[PDB]
Parts: sequence; structure tokens; C-alpha cells
Amino acid sequence: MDSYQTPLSSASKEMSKLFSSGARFGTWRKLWLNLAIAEKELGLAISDAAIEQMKANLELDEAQMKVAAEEEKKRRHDVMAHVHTFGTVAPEAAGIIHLGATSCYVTDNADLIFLRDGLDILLPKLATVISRLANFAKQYRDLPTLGFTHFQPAQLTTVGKRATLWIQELLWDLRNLQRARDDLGFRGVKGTTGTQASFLALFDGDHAKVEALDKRVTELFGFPYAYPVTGQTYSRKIDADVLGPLSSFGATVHKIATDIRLLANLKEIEEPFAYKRNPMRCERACSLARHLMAIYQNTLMTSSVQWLERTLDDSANRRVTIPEAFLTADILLTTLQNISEGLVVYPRVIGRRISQELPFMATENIIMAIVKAGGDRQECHEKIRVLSHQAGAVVKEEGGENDLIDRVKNDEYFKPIWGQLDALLDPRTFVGRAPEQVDGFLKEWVEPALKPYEEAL
Repeated sequence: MDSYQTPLSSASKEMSKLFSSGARFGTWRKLWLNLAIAEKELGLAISDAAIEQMKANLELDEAQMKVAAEEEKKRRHDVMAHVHTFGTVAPEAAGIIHLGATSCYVTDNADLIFLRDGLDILLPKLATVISRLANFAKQYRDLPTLGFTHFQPAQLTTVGKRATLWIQELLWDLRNLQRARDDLGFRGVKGTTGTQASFLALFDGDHAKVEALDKRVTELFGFPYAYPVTGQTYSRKIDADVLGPLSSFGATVHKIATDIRLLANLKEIEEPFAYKRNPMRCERACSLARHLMAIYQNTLMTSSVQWLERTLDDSANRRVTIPEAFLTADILLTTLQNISEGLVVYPRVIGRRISQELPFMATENIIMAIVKAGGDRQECHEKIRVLSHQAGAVVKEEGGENDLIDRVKNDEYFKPIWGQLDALLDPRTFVGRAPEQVDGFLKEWVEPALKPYEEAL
């Protein structure tokens, strides 16, 4: 109340918890526990009792945080403060906690755990959004709606088809973020400058024991491999290769929400549940998507000036940039989830706009109809052009409705097509392959993509 609190955590509690202090130091302890287990397996002198005391004390409490804070004020080393504090509650382990490791054994491996786990929180939520939009697209596959290019009237599309543009961008995000998560390895045990010198000495020169230790702690946290070559840290390029995809997802969210905000002004599509309504979720979505787009630059700059085996100018920036990116991404997915469940469509508003704009785009159909009934193209083209100009002036210069079809209905020249005119201007015949395109897309791209998330009800 007397200090600034980031609105990004005050938000799913699950993502917020992932990047909480309790989780950070708890994960350090899990790392210390598992290092001990793996070293003990490889023959180092670590008692059973040491393991049991550590296993039971993986979670910090406020009293221990106070011991840690006080130790840290003294020596100004957060990792050693927490080595010490772990040792007060697991006295039997006090001498072997962190054995052989450098600071990054916990700070960096925890961060890789949070990237991986954080991505595992995002991915089912993204799949949920994709699924709800896909249902919406299917439902509205063949509802004609005015096309827009330059945000000006254009060949009709369908409400469904337009939604598949949104879905297609999100499918690439699913692709990109699944890769980013699957590409992640474990730093494991690497030592102060990445040479594993302390662990090699610990195992009395046994290279295979060092390699086995690295593989073991990797396996214990569910990672597919240990990084083969590092300095002190995992490469900060890895942060860029995760937040890059996140920034692209930001652009996707921003476009989708901007589209709905335009459609809401047009009273055609609105957010789920008053005559006047503001697309507030979409506006919030855009606002935070923009943050996700900007924050990526931090990772590029950080990676670009990491000198040699590591410089510490990565640390403070990453404590901000990594949690905020994942919190923001998580808030966006939650917001999109709320938006996509029950989008409100107004077919009669959509239909009205089509009736006001389509006749200016149907003038070639009229010519074709006249010619087929034995008329002259150049004669019809000129007549319909005159009437189009007149109707255009009523709209723009008189602020009236489009009376082009009335003018045709009143002009005896068009007698050979009066009978077919309503069929001739049937919006369903103007949407090209839009409905078929939806069908193929949902079957060939969306459903295979959603298949690994099928357990989601």
C-alpha cells in the first residue's frame, strides 16, 4: 500500500506463484536435494539422514526467510545465505549442500525450470483459445460479411473465414512456443567458468562420473539434455529465443483484438456479456500485448554484451524481464479465453452493411445478366455506371441510403433481369470459397494441432 506493486502479478495465481520468492528458494532447495542425491549415487559421502532432512525441508517459511535475509545483509551473497539457512533446518546436510557447485547451479537451473514450466502453463491455455475460436469459426463458416482492405469495402468474406485468420496466427504461436519449450536443455553442473573443474576434482579425475552427474540432475528435472558447452551461465541467447516467440504472440494478440475493436465499432461483433458497449477486454489485451512486444529487446541487448564467460549485467534485468514476459503472456491468454467464449454476432447489422455496399460491387454481375438475356455489354456498363454515380452521391453528399438497386428496379432498361435481381444480389453467392476454406483449415490444420491437448474439458 505504501510501495508500488506491479499490476502484472496482482494475473493467474499459478504463473504468479511460479515466479514467487517462495518458489525461487524452494526450487533452489530442490536443486540442492537432487544434486546431493546424484552425488551420493556416484559415491560421494552423503548420509541417508542428510537426504531425509533435506527432502522434508524443501519449502521456506517466514521464519527461515528472516534467517536468510539477516545472513544476506551480513555477507551480501543470496545463494550462500540460502545454503546456510537450508543447513539450519537440515543440520545433517549442512556440510554437503551445494557441494562442488557454483551459484548458477541453483540460480540458472531454477530459471530454466521456470522457462520450461512457465511455457507448460501457457501452452494449454493457448490451445483453449484456438479451440474456442475454431468452434466459433465452424459455427459461422458461411455467414457472409463485408470484406475490408484499407479498411474500405471489399469482396465479401465470412465471419468464420475471418476468424480462421486469427486462428492461423495463433497456430504459429503454438508451433513457436512448443519448440521453444522442447528446445530447452538443463545447465546442470558446470562450475565457475563452465569447465567442471570442481566436480572433476571431487570425483578424483573421473570424467565419466562428472558426465554422469550432469546427466543425472538433468534427468531428475525432466530435461531432454544437459547443455554441452557453457561458461558460468546458460547462454542468454536462450532467453531471446524464448521471448522472441512471446513478442510475436504479442503482435498476434494485438491484431486479433484490434480487429474485434473495429468490428465492435461497426456493431457486427462484440465481446461476451445495454445498447453501447466498450470492447474493454480487447483494449486491455492490446495494451499488454504491446508490453510483450517491447520487452523482448531487453534479451537482445543483454545477450549482445555478455562478455566472455559471463558478466553480471544480465542479473537485475532478467529478474524483471523474464517474469513479466510470462505474466503478461499469461494474462493475455486468460483475456483471450474470456473473449473467445461467446463472441456476440449481429447478423442483421452485418446484413445491413452488406446491402449498403455490395451493390457497388455487383455491377459486373448485372452486366453479365443483361448480356445473357441478349443485351449489350457497353450499353449496360454505361447505364449501370451512371446509376452508380447517382447512388454514390446520395450516400456521400446527401447522407442517405444506397438506392442503386432501387434505381435499377425502376429503370425499364433492366426489365430482362428484374425477375432474377434478388438472386443476383444474394450475398451467399459473393463469398467465393470462404466456407470451404474454413472446412479444410479446421480439418487439415487446427484439429491435428489441437490433438496433443485433447484432454482438456
